[PDB]
Amino acid sequence: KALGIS
Amino acid sequence: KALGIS
Amino acid sequence: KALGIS
Amino acid sequence: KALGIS
Amino acid sequence: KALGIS
Amino acid sequence: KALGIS
Amino acid sequence: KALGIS
Amino acid sequence: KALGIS
Amino acid sequence: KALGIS
Amino acid sequence: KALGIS
Amino acid sequence: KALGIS
Amino acid sequence: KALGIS
Amino acid sequence: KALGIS
Amino acid sequence: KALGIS
Amino acid sequence: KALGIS
Amino acid sequence: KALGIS
Amino acid sequence: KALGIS
Amino acid sequence: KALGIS
Amino acid sequence: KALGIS
Amino acid sequence: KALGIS
Repeated sequence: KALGIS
Repeated sequence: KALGIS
Repeated sequence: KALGIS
Repeated sequence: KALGIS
Repeated sequence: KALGIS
Repeated sequence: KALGIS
Repeated sequence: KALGIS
Repeated sequence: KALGIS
Repeated sequence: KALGIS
Repeated sequence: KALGIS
Repeated sequence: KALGIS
Repeated sequence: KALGIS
Repeated sequence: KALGIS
Repeated sequence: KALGIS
Repeated sequence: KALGIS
Repeated sequence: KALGIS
Repeated sequence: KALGIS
Repeated sequence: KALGIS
Repeated sequence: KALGIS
Repeated sequence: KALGIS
């Protein structure tokens, strides 16, 4: 799974 | 912040 | 399952 | 915040 | 089951 | 908030 | 089942 | 908000 | 926010 | 399932 | 922010 | 799955 | 910032 | 800062 | 997976 | 997995 | 700064 | 500073 | 994987 | 893995 935070 | 986990 | 938070 | 889990 | 909160 | 669970 | 919230 | 689940 | 889960 | 939040 | 997970 | 945040 | 993960 | 992990 | 941050 | 921080 | 990882 | 690890 | 930072 | 810091 990938993770992104603005 | 926005946050997403695929 | 994927997770999103605005 | 809005939140979704698929 | 999926979950959504506005 | 509105909330739904499929 | 799909879920939508305006 | 309006809400629908198919 | 609007939210959809397919 | 896909997830979208405006 | 808008957020999508395919 | 792909992830996008505006 | 915008963020994407393919 | 924005942060992503693929 | 590829990662991009504006 | 790759890591990026703006 | 913008950042990309292929 | 921005930081990336491939 | 390649890395670029503006 | 490669490392870059602006």
